[PDB]
Amino acid sequence: MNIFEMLRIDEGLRLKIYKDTEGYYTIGIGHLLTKSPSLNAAKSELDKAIGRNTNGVITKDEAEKLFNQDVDAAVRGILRNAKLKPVYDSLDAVRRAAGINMVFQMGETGVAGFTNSLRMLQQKRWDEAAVNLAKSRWYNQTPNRAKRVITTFRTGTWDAYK
Ligand SMILES: [Cl-]
Ligand SMILES: [Cl-]
Repeated sequence: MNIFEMLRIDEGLRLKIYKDTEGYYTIGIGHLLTKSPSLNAAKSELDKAIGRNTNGVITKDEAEKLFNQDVDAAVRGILRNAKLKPVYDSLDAVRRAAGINMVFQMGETGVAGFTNSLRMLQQKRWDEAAVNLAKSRWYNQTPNRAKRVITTFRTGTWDAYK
């Protein structure tokens, strides 16, 4: 297990444009295209991302490519965030993955609502963190996924994903 497989599991793989749990146009391995309600807008963003006239459909390779880039950017976002980076550096490898997962899912944004959890994580108060993290819209909206991530942070193992 690693971040890529983990996320592949949590996000799935779809080769045609679809709506995510929030209703946003997405493709591939959770690659958000746009929050706009316009399918055309989405198609435009897709073509721009891929470099060709896709007509809303992509290949597996293409999907994987967006994915790699997306992971990369998430990490890079983390390393560039002053609130995040210190936490991340303090963690072990498994838990780092849990944290990348979350940013991939929701972005850097929202980091403020997660202040308390951060602090807990930085201190290595796993069970307390786990509880605090569950007090969130995130958990209430995507509970199964959130449980997996929270478990990961709590245990430092991949058991939730096995
Ligand atoms: Cl892109
Ligand atoms: Cl879920």
